[PDB]
Amino acid sequence: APVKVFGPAMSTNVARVTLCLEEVGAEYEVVNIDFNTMEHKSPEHLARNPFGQIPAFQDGDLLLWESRAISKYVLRKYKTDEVDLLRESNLEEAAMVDVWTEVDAHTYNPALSPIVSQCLFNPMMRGLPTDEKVVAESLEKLKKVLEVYEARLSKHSYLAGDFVSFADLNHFPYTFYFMATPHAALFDSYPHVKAWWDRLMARPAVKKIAATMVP
Amino acid sequence: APVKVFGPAMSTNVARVTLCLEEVGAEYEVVNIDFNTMEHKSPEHLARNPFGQIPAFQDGDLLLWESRAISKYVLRKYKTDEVDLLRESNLEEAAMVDVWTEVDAHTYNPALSPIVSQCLFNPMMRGLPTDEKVVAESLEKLKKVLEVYEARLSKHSYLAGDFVSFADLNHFPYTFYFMATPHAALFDSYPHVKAWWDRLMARPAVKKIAATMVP
Ligand SMILES: N[C@@H](CCC(=O)N[C@@H](CS)C(=O)NCC(=O)O)C(=O)O
Ligand SMILES: N[C@@H](CCC(=O)N[C@@H](CS)C(=O)NCC(=O)O)C(=O)O
Repeated sequence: APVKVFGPAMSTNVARVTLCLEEVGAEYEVVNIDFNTMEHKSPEHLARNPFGQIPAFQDGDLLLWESRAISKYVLRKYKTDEVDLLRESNLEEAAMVDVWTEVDAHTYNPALSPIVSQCLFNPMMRGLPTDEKVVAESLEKLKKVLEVYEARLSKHSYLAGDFVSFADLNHFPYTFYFMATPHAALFDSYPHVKAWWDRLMARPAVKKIAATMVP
Repeated sequence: APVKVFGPAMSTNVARVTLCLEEVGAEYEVVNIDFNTMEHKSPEHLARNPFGQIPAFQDGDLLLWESRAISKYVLRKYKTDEVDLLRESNLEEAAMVDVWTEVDAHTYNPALSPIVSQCLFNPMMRGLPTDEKVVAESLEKLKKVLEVYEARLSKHSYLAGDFVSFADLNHFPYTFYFMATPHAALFDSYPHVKAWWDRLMARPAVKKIAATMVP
């Protein structure tokens, strides 16, 4: 059997999961879920995710939610010697995958996402005005985060060490949409961070998932 | 050598780390960091965490930050057959540790923390007024989250299955402080969730870390 990813393909936390499936060479199917008719809150979907949110995943009789959990089960399940992206076979490396995965979720995303969810995902999706207050602020916040990212990505090819990893792939979905805003040119001031970004956009798995993220 | 946890012991993300050390039987030391004199932003501390936040950890020459990453490196490092709390030896079990760990960070904590950080951690720590708006709202939000927790903890002794796990321990630190507010009696309406809470408070490792969380 293939395994099943439930949500719209456009969606960032879907793309986390789909990218991980592409990277690892997995048979998979994407089942839409129609926000506009509350399918995410429908009882079918609540049996996948009791909290009524996308994505959900099913591998036969196993039902998972929370894109990061899904992603890790996919990364351990289809692991090869050729494609170890969580590095659990090395403790110290596995730690620096955890750190930078956690940095994305707790530092970077909370400073980047609100600019995406204001320039792009507010008028084009929800038809809601853009808050210059929240934007100017997360933009200042993100310049300082990219200061730390620059330092790191000047010492290492990737966030976790000198190997692509789950830490890096996590950063792709929301950054992809960042790069569709006027603010994308921000990375031009962070040339190490930029080179690392251009590296990720060069991978056959990313080129593919990128193709799935349009209106 | 022992390993080193940097921040105040009172702090929730310190306690995540310290609890995990106690559970697993590890030699460790807690090095205070004095918020009041900006030690968390001092250059010594920035060499641990470049983002200037607690906790940080050092195991000899390894420097980690982000309590969840720290916690997992501690849980893999000191793992016994007697104390497997991430269950990486079982995929399906490891997935349901990831899910409920992610639920804490993305559903539960964001609905609980703002009541803690308003009734307790605002006037007693920052000397800041309590926002009835934000409280009433996260309280309604949390009642519905505890609906899902009740369902689950009526089917299973613990969040991940019929075994204590990293998912459960994650929920301890902020819930501990929840239980010091007027709102603690909320759990009385969620008797399964309550029994699971009383179970966690009964473990020798939790009784110990609880002792460290006072003014
Ligand atoms: N932490 C989750 C994020 C889930 C999420 O962002 N949920 C959104 C996706 S657009 C949603 O379905 N929100 C609708 C709602 O809960 O009302 C993950 O890692 O997948
Ligand atoms: N996601 C982090 C949370 C870190 C955190 O909450 N930082 C606080 C701890 S009280 C802090 O030091 N804030 C000060 C600042 O960054 O200005 C973890 O898992 O440890």
